[PDB]
Amino acid sequence: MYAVIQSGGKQHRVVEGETLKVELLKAESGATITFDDVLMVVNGDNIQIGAPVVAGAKVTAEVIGHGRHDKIRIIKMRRRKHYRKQQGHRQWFTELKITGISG
Amino acid sequence: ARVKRGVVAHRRHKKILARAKGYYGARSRVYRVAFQAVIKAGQYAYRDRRQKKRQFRALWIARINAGARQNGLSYSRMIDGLKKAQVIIDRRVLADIAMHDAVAFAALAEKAKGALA
Amino acid sequence: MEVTAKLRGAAISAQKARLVADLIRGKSVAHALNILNFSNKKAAVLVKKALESAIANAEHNNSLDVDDLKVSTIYVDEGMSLKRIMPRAKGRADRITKRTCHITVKVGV
Amino acid sequence: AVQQNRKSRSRRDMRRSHDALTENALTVDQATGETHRRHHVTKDGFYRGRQLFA
Amino acid sequence: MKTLSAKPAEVQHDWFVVDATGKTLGRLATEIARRLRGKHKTSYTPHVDTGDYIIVINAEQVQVTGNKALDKKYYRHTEFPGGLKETNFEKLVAHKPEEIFERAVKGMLPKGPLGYAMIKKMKVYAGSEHPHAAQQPQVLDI
RNA sequence: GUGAGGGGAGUGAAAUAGAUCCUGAAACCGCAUGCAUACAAGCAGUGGGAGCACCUUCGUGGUGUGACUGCGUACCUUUUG
RNA sequence: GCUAAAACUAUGUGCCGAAGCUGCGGAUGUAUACUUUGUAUACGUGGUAGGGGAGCGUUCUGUAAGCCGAUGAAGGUGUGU
RNA sequence: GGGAAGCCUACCUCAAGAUAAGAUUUCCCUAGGACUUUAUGUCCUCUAAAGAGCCGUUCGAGACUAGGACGUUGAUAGGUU
Repeated sequence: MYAVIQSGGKQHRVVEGETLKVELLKAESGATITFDDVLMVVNGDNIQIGAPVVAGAKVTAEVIGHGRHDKIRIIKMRRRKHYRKQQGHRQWFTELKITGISG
Repeated sequence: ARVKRGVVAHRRHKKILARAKGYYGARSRVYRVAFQAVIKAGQYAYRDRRQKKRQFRALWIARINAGARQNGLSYSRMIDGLKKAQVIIDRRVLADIAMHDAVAFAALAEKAKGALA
Repeated sequence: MEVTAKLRGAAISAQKARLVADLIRGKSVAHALNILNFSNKKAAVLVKKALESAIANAEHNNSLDVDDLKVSTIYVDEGMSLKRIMPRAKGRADRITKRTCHITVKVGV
Repeated sequence: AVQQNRKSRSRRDMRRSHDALTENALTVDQATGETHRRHHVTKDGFYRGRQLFA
Repeated sequence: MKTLSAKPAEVQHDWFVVDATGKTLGRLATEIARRLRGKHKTSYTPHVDTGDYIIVINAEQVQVTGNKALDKKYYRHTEFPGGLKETNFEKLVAHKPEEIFERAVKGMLPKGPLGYAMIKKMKVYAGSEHPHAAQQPQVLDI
């Protein structure tokens, strides 16, 4: 069984027990999160496609922690024009672990 | 107060040469050549962070087109039908389903074609 | 365990000595000695000196038998060069480099 | 006429890929039993069971 | 990294046979190129060959419209000075039918090592027989 | 070769402190191991990406390599460019 | 490669398509209020010649008859952060 | 239907690296163990075939190569008649 959820302006297809990284959330570590806006639930042959959203479906996950991705260098250079600048970047993320899917 | 440049200059050149690991010939050995190679790599990476999204969207669209034509529609008609049926699933998930589960994609195609009818 | 001999400051180019080194690398000592004995290269004499010194070291300082030895490792490095001046036509002068090399031989069983 | 660009170490070694040496033809003599160059007199003056210096 | 690429070790190539009697050359070559490259499968990946094997029979019955039988030209150049050679469609189809299909599909495939690999899966035969009965090809009406 | 040079033994806290001998960087030149490479055209990278080798907390891990593929004509100066 | 077009003229229904616009996360300048603030909202953040602001490292003097150091300083070479 | 010193053949030479690597005639090799990574798998012992090359005497073949002839079951080169 798998479901389609939306978090942080993107969508993910998840199964129970899966760990995934999404955009940074405000939930404290150890808390539980409920998605009540499931777009799709599939149970082998039982298929539910929500018009915008499946009525009654719920996906429960638990927050593992917060972190930062690996460093990325940004380089800008205009040749023969005496211009150059650079900066670094690391993006924040939150880790989740799916614990329950109910259609 | 006379100042010698050796230690700091050596450290800077060594950091550049370390970022140049793996390149061919003088591009990983000679400071003048290696310095130019690192800046160009940075520029290429900056541009390709934008190119990547376009490439992957094209791939998703191609896989969705293959699935739709297996189910009797074209990509444009399937997208129109889903939009009229209010389904808001995006192309990345649609391509994943097309590649890994044919029955669910057939159900989505049936929904879109019913909306078109 | 390997037994080593080094000949340092041999009066020949490393590029020239490396041909003989590659010729004898990996063979048994008797076969290599035959090759060096019947070669006509100048570097053959120096390489033979180094190899015989290595065999003597293995016999006398480690108590090994020569019937099972082989040339396990051999390589040539660059030595210190001598600098000279050669006069050309019309008053111009060129710089001459006289090269030397180091030879390392290791034998083992 | 001279080069416009210095040649890479890779191409230099590729040119030298034909410079390897080769082995002579050596053979054990009958009458005395040491190694000698084939078709040559041994270093002690023997060839095909004849002596050159008595 | 949720979007996956097809693995070459798991790709499965099926065999098909196509009769070219009465077909238009270009409108057949487009479909052949599609199926050689693998655009019709949901596992399509730009850097992997996922296509099918296509056998083409009755190659000399292919057709062109208008006056192209007399007028369409085929050129090649030997690299000697003045060495440009020229022929037309009627002579070429009576002489070497396979070359016409090879040129038409080569033009529509990608130009690289993967394209060279993909063109090797097209077999073109003049008559009505092919020697690949051991591969059990299926009839494809395209 | 009564040579040069080395291998043992010995001195020394240390001899890769052994005589142009404290430390011993880079250009440049070897040897060994792992992977890739002899049907394919270009500033040599970059975004993807299969396979292989070793390590492993056995992974949605680490290290090395990069078949195939989208894009891509060095740097400085001087110039309307 | 294309001929009741994959050409031209007219009309329509969809779709692709940019670093434009929207979504989510983060940084920063100015202004208006919280009547200390570092919290909100609003408007901005392509740049040569130039102008303005804020910083990192290096050698030496005081603080220093202090603090670290043969249970290993500076320097060299890797790894992680 | 006819129709030119022009085009394709026809004449001479090269040509399967034509990676699509083509065809025909004839010849050669048929042994035992151990192990795990059960695989055209890895290490032992035993076997070196048909042939090719090194070497030699040489050429009306030749820069070096390559190519041709011969090596005592012999006229390949020199000498001798």
